[PDB]
Parts: sequence; structure tokens; C-alpha cells
Amino acid sequence: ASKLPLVTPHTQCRLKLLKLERIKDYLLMEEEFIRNQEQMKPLEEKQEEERSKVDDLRGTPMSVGTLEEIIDDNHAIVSTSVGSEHYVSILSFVDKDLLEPGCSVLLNHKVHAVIGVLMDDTDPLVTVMKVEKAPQETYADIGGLDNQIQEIKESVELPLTHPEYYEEMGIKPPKGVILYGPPGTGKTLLAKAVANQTSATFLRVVGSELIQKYLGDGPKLVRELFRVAEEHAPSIVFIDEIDAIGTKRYDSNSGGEREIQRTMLELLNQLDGFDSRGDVKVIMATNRIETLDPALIRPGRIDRKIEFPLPDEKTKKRIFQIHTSRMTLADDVTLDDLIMAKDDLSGADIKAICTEAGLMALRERRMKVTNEDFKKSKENVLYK
Amino acid sequence: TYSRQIKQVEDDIQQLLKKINELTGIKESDTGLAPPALWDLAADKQTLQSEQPLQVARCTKIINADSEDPKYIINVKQFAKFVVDLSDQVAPTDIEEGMRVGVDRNKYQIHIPLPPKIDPTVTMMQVEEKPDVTYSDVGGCKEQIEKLREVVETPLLHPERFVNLGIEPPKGVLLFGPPGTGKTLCARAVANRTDACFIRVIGSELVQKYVGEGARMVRELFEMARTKKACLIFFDEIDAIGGARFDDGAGGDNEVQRTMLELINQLDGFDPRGNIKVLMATNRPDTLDPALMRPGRLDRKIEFSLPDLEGRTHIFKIHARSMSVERDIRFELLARLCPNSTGAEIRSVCTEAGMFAIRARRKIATEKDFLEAVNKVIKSYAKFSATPRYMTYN
Amino acid sequence: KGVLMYGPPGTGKTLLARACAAQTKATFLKLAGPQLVQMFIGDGAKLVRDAFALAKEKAPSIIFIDELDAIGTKRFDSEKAGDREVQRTMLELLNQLDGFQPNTQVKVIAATNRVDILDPALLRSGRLDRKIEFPMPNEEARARIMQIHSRKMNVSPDVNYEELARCTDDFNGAQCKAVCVEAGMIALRRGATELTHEDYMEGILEVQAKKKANLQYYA
Ligand SMILES: Nc1ncnc2c1ncn2[C@@H]1O[C@H](COP(=O)(O)OP(=O)(O)OP(=O)(O)O)[C@@H](O)[C@H]1O
Ligand SMILES: Nc1ncnc2c1ncn2[C@@H]1O[C@H](COP(=O)(O)OP(=O)(O)OP(=O)(O)O)[C@@H](O)[C@H]1O
Ligand SMILES: Nc1ncnc2c1ncn2[C@@H]1O[C@H](COP(=O)(O)OP(=O)(O)O)[C@@H](O)[C@H]1O
Ligand SMILES: [Mg+2]
Ligand SMILES: [Mg+2]
Ligand SMILES: [Mg+2]
Repeated sequence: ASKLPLVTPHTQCRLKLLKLERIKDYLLMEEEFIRNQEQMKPLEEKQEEERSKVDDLRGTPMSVGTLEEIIDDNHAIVSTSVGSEHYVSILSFVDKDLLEPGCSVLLNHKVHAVIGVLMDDTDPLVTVMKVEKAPQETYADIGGLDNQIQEIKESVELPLTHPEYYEEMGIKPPKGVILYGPPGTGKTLLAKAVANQTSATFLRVVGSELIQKYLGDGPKLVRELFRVAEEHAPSIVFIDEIDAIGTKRYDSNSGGEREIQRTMLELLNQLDGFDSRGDVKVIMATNRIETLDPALIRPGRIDRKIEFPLPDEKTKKRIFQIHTSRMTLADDVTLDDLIMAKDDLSGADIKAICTEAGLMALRERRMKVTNEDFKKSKENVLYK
Repeated sequence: TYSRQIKQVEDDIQQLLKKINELTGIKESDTGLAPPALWDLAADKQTLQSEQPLQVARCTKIINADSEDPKYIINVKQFAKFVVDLSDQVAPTDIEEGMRVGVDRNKYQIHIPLPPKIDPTVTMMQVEEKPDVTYSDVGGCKEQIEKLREVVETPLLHPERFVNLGIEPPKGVLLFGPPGTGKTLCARAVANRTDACFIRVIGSELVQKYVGEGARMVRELFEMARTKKACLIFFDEIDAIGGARFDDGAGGDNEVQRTMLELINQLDGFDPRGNIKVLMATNRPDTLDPALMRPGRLDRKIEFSLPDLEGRTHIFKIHARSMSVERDIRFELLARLCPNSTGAEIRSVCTEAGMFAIRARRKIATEKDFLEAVNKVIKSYAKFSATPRYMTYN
Repeated sequence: KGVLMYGPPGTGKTLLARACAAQTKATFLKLAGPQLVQMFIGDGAKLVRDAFALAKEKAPSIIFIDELDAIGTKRFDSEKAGDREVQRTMLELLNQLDGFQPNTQVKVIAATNRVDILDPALLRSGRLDRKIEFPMPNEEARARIMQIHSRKMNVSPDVNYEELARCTDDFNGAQCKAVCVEAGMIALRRGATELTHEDYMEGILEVQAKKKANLQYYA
């Protein structure tokens, strides 16, 4: 286990032949030395004799306690499950490295002495915020942007996959990325494509669910979000609809607007605190960009600012090609009449027409979609 | 030529490593056990020496003593209160009142005094570790550094120039300006160079859920700080911890003001903090309370303005000293193009223009690569700009 | 029975209370404002009656309360919300001071800096009797105050405290003390050992905290 990290010839050289035949000697000499221990000092099996000596030391009732401090000369103050805490001693088979204050431990039943530590069963909010599998199709599903698709790879993907281009330039990659535009133009859609591609752990939270009902519970949730993001890996934090922290007021929140503010001051810390940050990228998305605090959008916390426009009439035709790809489209229809139906129909409007027109076919058990399906589709989707 | 011959002779000796290390004992991937060849000290001896003679010694808390006799009154978590006695192994000196002690389960007598409770959310905000920001990175604001550095470290590094002259030097200092000016950055340079305990506090960590809970964390901060000889408290974004007392009608924002009053009491009056030096840093100081802006608490009032011209030229030389550039570019032309720009924007200009070199092919930036980054960062992101409603601090 | 001092925050209110703790040899007992605020109910109420029972025991004793507006905030009627628990500690402090079963053994010294916040039930006449105010120093006290804190410093006889009190208007006892410490540090910059008049005038510009913006185009 981690015996030798050197592989660098990568050929049929004598050096790769010599190095591993050196390691062949260090292994067998280690083997033949430790072989002579049980030959001259048998004295136990060592497979279970020292084990059953431990297993007869620690009792069959094994109470679970909780650390709260450590004094280094193998005794520490531990909390029982009731609340009455003790000052027991700590053993030597206890591998004194995984002991943090608050970690679950194993005590004795008689003298409550610290026998072992316990693996934590975590967590019912880490698994809430951690995206398990890749969501959907690739960047080829998007179509039409082609300018900001380059921009997001520039800040997130290319820093991860090619960490050579920045070093030869002697530079650090840009920190923050915000995505803004009219509603339904594909802000959330592009973040799915990043979650498709990347190898980093991907964390997602809506901006609406940052606000809480108890005092101080809001800023506590932000402090433990970036705790989780740092303690895994290179990671991506995606915050969606962050204008919703300020626009809507809810009566569940006990503090008024001056509790929203204290939540935003904690988030304003976590992006550009004085603590050593690490490898955590932040992606943010909104549609009301003029509402939120400009202290949060300054360079240093967010570097790249990406605007999404409404789809153009030659890029609209690309979108109809995408969402009507795998459907049995009857040749009655002409897509160009559907393009300029609304002068400013979003990309979300196109998928809303294409799905609803398919639902009109299943009312009549058909398999192909005719023209009058789309004729009564836009009456149903758009005009109400 | 010997393609398999190096390979299978590699593979079996990589296996023969594992095939005998399983015969030594590192295996049985545990649920909380040790390396098996490491616990042999307590294998036979201290298994029956740290366990069978040694006892549990349940820990308690002392109410008071009384005259003429030991007769100590003790207290535990939920159970009753007893009248106890010492052991022989400890003197009656360090069994002072209000002190946690360990106590046996049968006779209920005192074994050893204990360190007090630290309330572990205050334990995490000790920094323990230093950042890498040097004062060489805080260029452009030299006079602001010097007026700061004579308050924080020169009474600590030389406590004789002030004593023999006969002056008690100032104790507190706040740092205020527009955002992205270098306030939090300059505080990192202080923690780099110093030697005392550097206890940082972010003001959005004192808002608690119960009533009066936040005011106790202010005490436990200054309790452990008075134990230390010299200590340096850092307060960041204190417009959360208290603006002003303005109570009208329904009492709103009443709870945060009690935390702000407890902080004022720990800074002045009645056998003071002694050798504790505080350091606040706000973003808009017009909201702050007049009793907190009083000297004796916040003596120095360092301003972080925007750099003039030579402040800006020095910042370009910091954030672009370590990047592959054309030799013949001039920075003085660039600083004339950014009239009211923070130090945070000048870094983002330099990091953006390197990306233009990575856009096409090349390996070093040019002068026009900077100019393509200036109009994008300064004049195209100018809709946001973050500054002009913060110069007036509203 | 019961005195109250109030006024602007730099005028010296703790300073009398630390004076009287050094003069009378009685049981001096001090309190913070937000010390009487607890998470559990009734603990702040129990903590008040323990103090006036402990000062009941030491029959010569005076009790001091600093920053009384932490607990003494004016009551209010509100549905749906509002704190109540802090009112309980006040409503006993009303009663445990004055009302049923009075006594003349303890004296109360209370110090705030804002008065309109306070509930008028504790400014009645009998709970807090003598309401004295501490104004800002007029002119002659500013000459006297910075004379006091200039005692331990090597001051040359080139000083006109009547001038120095007159170029410092609108200061308080903290800011007049803050001039003496800053002038005692500017002389350490230039290596001087004695203090001159211009060291104080440069100390005033640091305590006022002016903003430096290129302004020499007047006159
Ligand atoms: N340019 C586009 N290309 C392909 N599909 C699109 C495009 N724009 C929108 N869509 C479709 O619209 C749907 C919604 O897009 P998305 O929610 O990402 O827009 P949005 O701007 O994030 O919405 P909101 O503003 O409500 O957050 C997506 O499922 C996507 O299939
Ligand atoms: N004078 C300067 N020289 C070099 N870099 C600077 C300077 N001023 C600011 N910076 C840059 O600004 C960033 C840190 O800004 P800082 O956090 O101090 O802003 P701030 O003044 O604290 O405002 P906020 O509280 O909003 O963050 C760093 O990336 C640093 O490179
Ligand atoms: N003669 C004086 N008059 C007023 N203030 C003084 C005088 N001498 C010293 N001081 C300063 O007044 C301060 C007392 O603080 P104080 O005004 O009581 O605070 P607060 O009133 O907010 O509790 C002391 O720090 C002291 O330096
Ligand atoms: Mg969306
Ligand atoms: Mg900052
Ligand atoms: Mg006071």
C-alpha cells in the first residue's frame, strides 16, 4: 500500500527491471525477518490471540458516548448518553487520530473507558444537496448559444481538465460565474450540461430555501454548506434563483428584512473570506439581476458575468430541430410558420408546444403529429 | 523484447507484497480499531494496570467552600448536591470555588481539578494557522499600513519604547472603505507576521436562536482572551452585530442590540481587558453606534480610499509580476484608463487578459490584450460597478 | 434611594463609579446590563433577587448597574410576536427594588446614555430618585481634563491649555483623553523626548478623523 510511486521510464528499460528487483529484495528480506519472530517466539497465534485478548477486555455491552475534549495523556472527558459526563481513560488500541470533539465513541460498560471510535452515519442533509448521477444529455442538446458555452468551459471545465494552460501563463482561473437573462432562456439548462461533463462533486441549492424560520438558522445553513463543499474534493456549488432571497417576504421568517440581510452577510463572507478557500467553484443564476446587492457581484467574488438573450429566429429553428428530433413528425407541418408565431417566444415556449402537441395525438391514439395539432397547441400554450 | 518478462515479474512481486502483509496484521478493516502492531504497550500490562486499579472519577462542579473545615459543597449535572472531602494526593490550595473537579463514584470525594468549559463554538474561531499574504501584496496604501502597524505590533514587539516614554498606546482600530479596497486583505497580512493568539470573529456568527445566547459567546471570547498574555481579536462585518438603538412601537431588532451592548461593556470600564487589542473592519460605517465609535474602544479610524494614480500603477506590478507578458508594455498607460477603480478590479483585469492569450493559441500577452480586457472589465461591466452607491456609504 | 446618571457617551459615567468603589469601604457590587438575560425562563428573574438578597446580607452595600437600557426597554402591546421574557426580569427589578416590603440598606447606582428608550415605570420617583445629567465639557473642563492625562508625559512648558481647550470644541472626556495619547506618539515618530504645541495640534487632526481630498483651492 503506497509502496513506491515511481513509474517514469514507461518502457522495456533495465531501470524498470532494476527498480522492481530492488523492491523484490526489500520485500523478501522484510518477509524473512518477520518470519523469524514466530519461529523463535511463537508465544501466541497473533491472528486471534491478541484479538481475543482485546475482545475479552472490551465487554459485550458497548455503550456509545460522545467526546467533548481531549487531554493527551490517554484520558479525556466524555459525555454519556444521559448527560452526566465522566473523566474516563483512553486505551492504546484506540488509534488516537480520529478523535474530534463531538465524534461518536465506544465506551466500556463498567468503567466507561474509551475503547473504540465509531464511523459516523452522515448525513440527512449532505445527501439532500449532493447530485448523485449525471442529469441529462450533453452540450449538443443546447444549440444556438455557442459564445457563452465557450465561456463556462473557460471558467470551470478547462481549469479542471487542462491544468497546464494557466501555469504556462502564470495565472489563476477566474473565480465566480453568474448567469442572468429573461426567464426561460436556458439558465438552468446549461448547468445540467456542466453536471453532465464534470468529474467534480456537484452541489445544488435553490436561493429560496436559504431563508428559514428561526433566528440565526439562516446564516448557520450557509456556514455548513461551504463546510460540505470544501470537505470533499474539487467541487462545484450551484445556487439557483438567488434574487428570491430578497424579493419575496414570507411570514414564516421571524426576523424581517434585517434577518435576510444577516444571511447575505454570511454568504458575502463565504465567497471572499480571509480563510484559505481551496478548490470550490461557484455558479449562480437569476433573472432579476438589478435587485440584488452589488457588494456580492464585485470582482473578487464573481468574476464573469454572462448575459443570455432571447433566441433569434435562426436559432429558434435550431431549437425546433432539437425537440422534434426523435418524434414521428408527419410531413404536413412547416416549422417556419411556427417560428414567428410569437415575436419573442423563449426556448421554454418551444418545448412547451412540442410536448403538448404530442399529448393531443394520444387523445386520438395516433402515432404521428399533424399540422392541426400545432394549430391548437399554441392556442393552448401561449394564449390564455 | 522482454515484454511479458518484465510484466509478470512485476505483477507477482506486487502481489507477494500483499500476500505476506496479510500474514502480519493490518487487515480486518475495522469499525474503530487500531493498527495491530501498535497497541502492544497496553497488551498485557496496562490492560490490567490502566483498567483494574484506575477508576472512573465522575466530574462535577463546586459551589463553595466553608470556614473552619474543608466541607465542600459540590454539584453535578442533574443529580443532587453533596458535601464532600478531598483526597490526600491534592492540596486544598487549588480547589478554589467555581471549579470543575473529578469525583469517585462511591465515597464522592475530590480527585483532581479540571480546566473550565470552553463552549466549543468559540474554540473553532481561533485561527491556529497563518495565511500567506505579506505586506508586499498590499501595495498602493503604504501610509495606511504604517498608521495601522504602529498600533497592532509595535507595542507587542517592543514594549519598552512606550513604557519608558510613559504613554499607554491605543488599543482599538477600525478599517473602513468601499468594498474590494483591501480591508480584509490587509488584515491577513497582520495575522501573517504576528505571534500572539489571533482570534477571528465574523459578525454573522453571533446571531443566535435563543434570547441572550449571543451575549454569552461574547463573554467566553473575552474570558479565554484574558487568560492569554497578548491576543488579537478580529471583528469582520460588524454592521451585522449592531448598528444603532432605535426602538419604536413593537420592539424590533431588540435581541441583536443586547449582544452589541455586551460587547461595549467588555471593552471599557471596571477592571478592563488589559492586553487585548481589537480590530474591526466594516463596509458602511455610517450605521454604527456613537457609543461604539467612541475612542477608548475604536481609537484609530484608518480610511481605505481608492488609489490615486501611483497607487494603481503599483497594484499592476503586484498582480502581473508573475505572468508571461510582452516586455515592452507600459502599465502607466493602463492606470490612466481606470479612474475610480478598486484594487479588486485591477486583479481581475490581469486575470482576464491572460485568458485572451489562452483563447487563440499564444503564450504571452500583448499590450492590446490588456486593452481588450480594460473595456470589458471597466467599461462593459460598468452597469454593476459596485462602488458609486458605496462611496456615500448608503 | 437610587440615583441615575445619563448623557452623551464620553462624558464620564463609569469614572465616578470607579471613583466611589475606591472611596467607601463597603460591599461594592457591580452588574452588566445584558447579564440579566437568560435562555431558560425565570433564571434572569432568580438572578436579580439573589443579588438584592446578597446585598441584603452585607448591610453596608451599594449596587451598580451599567447599561440599564439592555433590560429597561419600554414595554409595548403587540400580537403575533414580541419579546416578553426580558420584561419579567424588569418587572421584578421594579418590585425587588421598591414596592412591597421596602428597606433602607442598599443604594442603587444606574448608568445609561439614552433615556427615551427606558420604561417610565423605573423613572417614577421612588425607584430612581436623583436623575443627574452629565453634559459635555464647556471650555474650562477641557483644559482641566487633558491636564490630567498629560501628567506622566514629558511636557515642555510651551503649552497653553486654554488655547488647547479652545481649539478642541465639541469633544468629550474620551476624545480629550485621546488627544494626549496621540500627541504622545507623534513625538515618538520624530524622535523627540518632550512634547511641543504642534504635537497636540497634529493629534487633534487624527482624533477628528477628517477625510483627505486634495482641497487647497479655497481662499
Ligand atoms: N437555448 C435553448 N436550447 C435548448 N433548449 C432550451 C433553450 N432554452 C430553453 N430550453 C428549454 O427550456 C427549458 C427550461 O430552460 P431553463 O429552465 O434552463 O431556463 P431558465 O432561464 O433557467 O428558466 P428560469 O428563468 O425559470 O430559471 C429547458 O428544459 C430546455 O429544454
Ligand atoms: N492594494 C491592493 N493591492 C493588491 N491587491 C488588492 C489591493 N486591494 C485589494 N486587492 C484585492 O482585493 C481582494 C481582497 O479584497 P478585500 O476582501 O480586502 O475587499 P474588502 O476591502 O475587504 O471589501 P469586502 O469587505 O467587500 O471584501 C484581493 O483579491 C486583493 O488581491
Ligand atoms: N474629567 C473627565 N471628564 C469626563 N471624562 C473623563 C474625565 N477624565 C477621564 N475621562 C474619560 O472618560 C471615560 C469614561 O467613560 P464613560 O464616559 O463613563 O463611558 P460611558 O459613559 O459610555 O460608560 C474614561 O475612559 C476616561 O478616559
Ligand atoms: Mg431555470
Ligand atoms: Mg472584505
Ligand atoms: Mg459605562
